[PDB]
Amino acid sequence: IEAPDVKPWLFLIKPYEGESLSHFLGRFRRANHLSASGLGTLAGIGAIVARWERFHFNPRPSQQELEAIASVVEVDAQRLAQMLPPAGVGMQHEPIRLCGACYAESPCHRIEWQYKSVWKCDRHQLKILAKCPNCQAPFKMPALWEDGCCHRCRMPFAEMAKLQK
Amino acid sequence: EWLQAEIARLKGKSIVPLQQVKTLHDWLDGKRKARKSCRVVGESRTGKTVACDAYRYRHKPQQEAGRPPTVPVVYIRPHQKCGPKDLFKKITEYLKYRVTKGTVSDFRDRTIEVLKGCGVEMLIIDEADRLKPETFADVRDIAEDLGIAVVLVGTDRLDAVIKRDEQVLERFRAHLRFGKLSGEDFKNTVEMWEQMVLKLPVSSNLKSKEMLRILTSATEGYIGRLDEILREAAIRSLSRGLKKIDKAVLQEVAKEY
Amino acid sequence: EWLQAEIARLKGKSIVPLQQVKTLHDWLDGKRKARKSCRVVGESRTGKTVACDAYRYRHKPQQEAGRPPTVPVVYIRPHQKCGPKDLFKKITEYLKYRVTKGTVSDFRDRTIEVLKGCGVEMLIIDEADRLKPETFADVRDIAEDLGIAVVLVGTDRLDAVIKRDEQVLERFRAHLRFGKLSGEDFKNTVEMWEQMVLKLPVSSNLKSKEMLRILTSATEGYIGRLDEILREAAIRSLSRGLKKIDKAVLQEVAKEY
Amino acid sequence: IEVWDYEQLREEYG
DNA sequence: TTTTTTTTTTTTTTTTTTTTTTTTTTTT
DNA sequence: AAAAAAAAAAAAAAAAAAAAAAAAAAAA
Ligand SMILES: Nc1ncnc2c1ncn2[C@@H]1O[C@H](COP(=O)(O)OP(=O)(O)OP(=O)(O)O)[C@@H](O)[C@H]1O
Ligand SMILES: Nc1ncnc2c1ncn2[C@@H]1O[C@H](COP(=O)(O)OP(=O)(O)OP(=O)(O)O)[C@@H](O)[C@H]1O
Ligand SMILES: [Mg+2]
Ligand SMILES: [Mg+2]
Repeated sequence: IEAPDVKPWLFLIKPYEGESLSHFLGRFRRANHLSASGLGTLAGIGAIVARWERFHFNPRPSQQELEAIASVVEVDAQRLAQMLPPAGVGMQHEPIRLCGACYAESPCHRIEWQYKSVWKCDRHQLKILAKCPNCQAPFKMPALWEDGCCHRCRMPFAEMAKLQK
Repeated sequence: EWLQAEIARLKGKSIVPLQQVKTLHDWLDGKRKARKSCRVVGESRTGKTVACDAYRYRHKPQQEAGRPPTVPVVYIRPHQKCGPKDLFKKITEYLKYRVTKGTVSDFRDRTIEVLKGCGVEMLIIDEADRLKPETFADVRDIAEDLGIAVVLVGTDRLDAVIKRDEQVLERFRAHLRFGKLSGEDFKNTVEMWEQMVLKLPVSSNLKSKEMLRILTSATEGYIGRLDEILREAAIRSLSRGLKKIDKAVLQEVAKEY
Repeated sequence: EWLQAEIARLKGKSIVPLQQVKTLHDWLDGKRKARKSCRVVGESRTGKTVACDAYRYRHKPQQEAGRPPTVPVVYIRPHQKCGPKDLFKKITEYLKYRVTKGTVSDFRDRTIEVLKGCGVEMLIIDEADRLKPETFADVRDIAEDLGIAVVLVGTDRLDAVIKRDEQVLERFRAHLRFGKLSGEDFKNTVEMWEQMVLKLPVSSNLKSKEMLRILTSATEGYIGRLDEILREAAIRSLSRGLKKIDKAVLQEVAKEY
Repeated sequence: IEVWDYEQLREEYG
């Protein structure tokens, strides 16, 4: 029989302050090698989670998919709740904005950048990117980011911060 | 009822230290630190599987509240005609990791992620010859990619399978063999079994020449047969209200084998 | 603890510029500039994988401030029964870009884009006989489409696979073979290994006639065995507090092989 | 002659 | 009276491959 | 007040083949 005094488990990650949901779930899927359907399956909440990765949130199933999923990612309902805009505010969609100046501190994405009113970073004092400055492509969901490398134009991403502001 | 308590005991299982077992434990340890793969061979009733259990238990897995465990030794047993998917699945389950549907390459990527991080030093594969010939590609891959010693355990047929492929023969060339009981060793065993396993109030005094003749012919040196036979003899004997094992009841049991 | 520090070292790996290795590196270079495909053959313990790896590392990927890395040499190893999708996926990962989800034609189109632009001159495929017979269509395709030399590395079986298809045999007709150690070459190796790998305080002095007999019988010319054997002998020897490898401990190890 | 550690090459990798 | 040695079908498997049915999520 | 175009998970279906297995046959 299998080994004694253990329980079922998976690999856990820690959120960063301000971290967005789509981003967080992506890290999780990568750390544990699985599909969104897979997450939804371990979870028992259906296929619904895949559009979360591209920011579509009709609901806040706070006591349903969201109270439930804490048990898989080991993060509580409230910390998780904080990974989405408060009811009624924010709600930007198509361009994905980024301040690479913060990447020197931590690769991440900060969800505040996707509230409709934003165009500047106050913490680093500057114009937020809404498009890549070199190849002039829009960016892919935070959810699908790899190693802090640009496919369109490889650089350190962080290396880009001297320019544009 | 006193008698029922005793019958339930005899019906069960236990581990008795023996020389064969000690030898293996020290040999494997050498191999574990040296990180070298090897195989263990011997006849099917020598008690190879049990020595391997006794070993596993001497190294308690450790666990903290949050991060993943440290599991120095992993022991698995394959199913007949084991494929590449079946091997990864069993490795992943033995560590109580949650996983479901995916393709072979996906179980492979996952197997290397759970084997890493989690301290694993040795993998032991029982019934080793149930592996399909292609799976050895995955067994070698792990052994060479990760600092993990792989031990193959089996009967003489295992070597007949291995010699069919030079790539495998060479990684697993070193070996240890289990043997049978004989002479003074069979006699001392019998005596240990009486004091350490049977324990009847009446004292049997088995080592007697006329009794070892019965057992020797009946068991032919296999520890497997020796155990079954003396246990069937104490249980039958007690059910009949006797306080010891005599010559005739032992012969009555041995005759059925 | 001084002893622990040393055991950990001995348990590790290193690359020694042997005579066999020097030749391959020059041969491949010829092939690289000439842009021609070829194959390398030899027995499984001759150290083919290591000679080929050592080569890869002598040509570090280069990087400018703007464009993608230039990567002259790509080294990959397939899984067993490798399919057409599996080959592209590994080439794409090797070059640090990952595309996920699509069909076979999509992996192919993407493989040609990363192989282009990024300078690639040579592709090395280890254990080439893990390839499924149809995948060679994709290996030839790349070799003919892009000015990339493809090298197939493997055992005698590789040629049994290749000779079953004229289309492949002809692109990959040229070959180099690895051999075994012998005569003066086996002796010179032994001596190098003592000074370059073991490094005990007290010279064990193995090239001595009496000791080489033990090693020759034990190793039969495979560099693989020679390395395992001398390392297992220094580790066992130190664990017992000895300052050198002697005759009896070497025989104690060799007996197990 | 130069001899290399096996993991070193990885530590110095491009 | 056994020992290779050759040919051959029946099956079993694991991709993969294209495809419809459905359910959705938002915008004036 | 309400409808429309779609990205994706899911679903039989074929689908070709690698390998183990089942006979057939020739001599000393
Ligand atoms: N150290 C031991 N203590 C007690 N019983 C033992 C010991 N070793 C072997 N046995 C006996 O052998 C049996 C276990 O099977 P055993 O190891 O003899 O065969 P095995 O090698 O597992 O068979 P196979 O290799 O074919 O799976 C038990 O019933 C037990 O009575
Ligand atoms: N230059 C070298 N220095 C030290 N050891 C070497 C060298 N070349 C080969 N080896 C030995 O060979 C082993 C590495 O595998 P090897 O070089 O045999 O690859 P390979 O021959 O391609 O194996 P296979 O063909 O079975 O896949 C190491 O354990 C090492 O001891
Ligand atoms: Mg067993
Ligand atoms: Mg190799």
